Amino acid sequence: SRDVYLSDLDWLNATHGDDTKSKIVQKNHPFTPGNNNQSTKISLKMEDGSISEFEKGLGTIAGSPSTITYDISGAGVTKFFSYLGIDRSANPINEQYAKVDKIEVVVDGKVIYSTINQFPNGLTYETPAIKVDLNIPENAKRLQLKSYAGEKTWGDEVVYADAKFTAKGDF
Ligand SMILES: CC(=O)N[C@H]1[C@@H](O[C@H]2[C@@H](O)[C@@H](CO)O[C@@H](O)[C@@H]2O[C@@H]2O[C@@H](C)[C@@H](O)[C@@H](O)[C@@H]2O)O[C@H](CO)[C@H](O)[C@@H]1O
Ligand SMILES: [Ca+2]
Repeated sequence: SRDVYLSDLDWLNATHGDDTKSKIVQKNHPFTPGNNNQSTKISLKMEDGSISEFEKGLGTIAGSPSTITYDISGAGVTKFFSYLGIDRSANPINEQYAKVDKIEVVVDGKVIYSTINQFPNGLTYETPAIKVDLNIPENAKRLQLKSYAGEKTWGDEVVYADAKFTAKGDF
């Protein structure tokens, strides 16, 4: 097997909760600064509270939900890894900002991982990153990363940091 960053693959579709649809989901930047063509790296508050920067990942704005879909048919994907969280670049100006109800990993229509199980009240700017290290079912065809904004999308700068598949085959 080998590891491949999701950001080094093309998605089938990528939808976000930002009002400006000309902005696009980002590879290897958080959503807002990346659409601004800044060099700002993805960064998250880690389990111990420290901030880590990442070279690789995906940057989106949560939506109802916002969905990134990959066609992983015949690829032999056996594992998915990512940190999940709200990028540090987000601005927690008040309690309505940077509040994400849940993030799911869905494979062929089945939720195989959800933050709701450990974080029933969702993610906030100061929730520590969540380490997702996940077996992927044999013969799977579609994988979707879904981030749910809840009441508003403000500040919902969701990053899939270090997001990568492990795969026995080719995409
Ligand atoms: C300053 C800040 O953190 N902005 C993020 C936030 O943006 C939206 C809110 O601030 C909202 C409050 O009513 O106003 C919206 O105008 C604003 O949208 C942002 O700014 C406008 C001018 C456009 O450029 C929009 O594309 C842009 O999103 O929440 C969004 C997600 O909805 C982003 O995280 C912003 O970084
Ligand atoms: Ca929200």
